Amino acid sequence: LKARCSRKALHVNFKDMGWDDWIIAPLEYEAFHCEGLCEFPLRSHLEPTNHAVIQTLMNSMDPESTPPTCCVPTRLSPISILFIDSANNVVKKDYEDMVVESCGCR
Amino acid sequence: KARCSRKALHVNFKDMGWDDWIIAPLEYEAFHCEGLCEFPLRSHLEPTNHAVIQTLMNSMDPESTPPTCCVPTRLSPISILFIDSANNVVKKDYEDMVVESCGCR
Amino acid sequence: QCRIQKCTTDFVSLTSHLNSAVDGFDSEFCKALRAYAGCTQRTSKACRGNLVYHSAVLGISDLMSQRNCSKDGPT
Amino acid sequence: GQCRIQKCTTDFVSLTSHLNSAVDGFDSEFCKALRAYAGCTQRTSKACRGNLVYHSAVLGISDLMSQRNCSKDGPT
Ligand SMILES: *[C@@H]1O[C@H](CO)[C@@H](O)[C@H](O)[C@H]1NC(C)=O
Ligand SMILES: [Cl-]
Ligand SMILES: [Cl-]
Ligand SMILES: [Cl-]
Repeated sequence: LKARCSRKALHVNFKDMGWDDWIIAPLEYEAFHCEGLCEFPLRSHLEPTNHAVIQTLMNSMDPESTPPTCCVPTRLSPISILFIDSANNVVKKDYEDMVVESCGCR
Repeated sequence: KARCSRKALHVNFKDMGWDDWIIAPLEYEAFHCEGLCEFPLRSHLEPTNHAVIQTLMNSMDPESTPPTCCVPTRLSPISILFIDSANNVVKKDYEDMVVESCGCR
Repeated sequence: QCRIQKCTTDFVSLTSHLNSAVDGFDSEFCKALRAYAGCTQRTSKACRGNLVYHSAVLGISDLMSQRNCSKDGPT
Repeated sequence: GQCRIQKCTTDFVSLTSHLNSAVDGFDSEFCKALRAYAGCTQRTSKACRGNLVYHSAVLGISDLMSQRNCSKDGPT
């Protein structure tokens, strides 16, 4: 079935990726992902740009003139990663835009 | 099977009947984004860290997550001259009306 | 004030359960669309110049034409 | 001197963008480009430590080489 634009689970396991040779912690985190239909009308929480408002309108009126807008992360949050840096030192650093906080149509 | 690109999208306010309140412009080029976001993402698609990881995971196992999506990453305004509620002629920048760049998010 | 988002929220709430593959999609959709049209008309003056409003008005009108929803009818 | 993964990726994308599986030598040309991409990324490993673009390139390359059955050693 074709769900509407929603935030869905996405588990990232750094150990499974072999990245524990440089990442110390965390070795896994919840990243989420966005997925689903962007249909007219965009609900307010999909927080469209003016462009997405117009494109969604045009795709509704003529799906051949433009494709629909796309369900993508509209707010993301960082996670703090403890890792071994290029100088072989322990570094704690915020990695921005790692966790989807909200999805929307763009 | 085209890769993420900025494509033409012409908006005609007169065709939409908005020329009863919009004075100018009555048309403009909005563009739109469309196309595959495939591993590896070229630098100009400007992925977030999240998009980098998602594209990687979808490359390794398309069942684990869908690909990232081609969407506007930079937009620009257009100035619209129109009449507002109080019959005032207003000139206003409408933000985020024109796709300047597309990328994978 | 422009209250288009109230109209949209109502329309989305009312149609959120609709699945195009289920047997009564168009009849519930049209009633919903008619109410959405009425709601958007009641905030029209306050919303002039608001792209979300103008897009809603046109999108609704187009859908009601596409789906052959009568102008008047139950809501 | 610094992290230069973007050059590696640009080269790989430039070299393979036209490739289409409907033509004969898709997989061989793709594997050649993949090996070159793997080599380019390997040579900037230290400078790129902690750059997710780099680490995902390394892993995605290794995974693609497995998926497309590209020998790790071979022409580029
Ligand atoms: C790689 O080898 C596997 C196992 O024989 C095969 O199923 C797959 O189709 C091959 N793919 C390519 C691109 O050669
Ligand atoms: Cl931590
Ligand atoms: Cl009615
Ligand atoms: Cl090979």
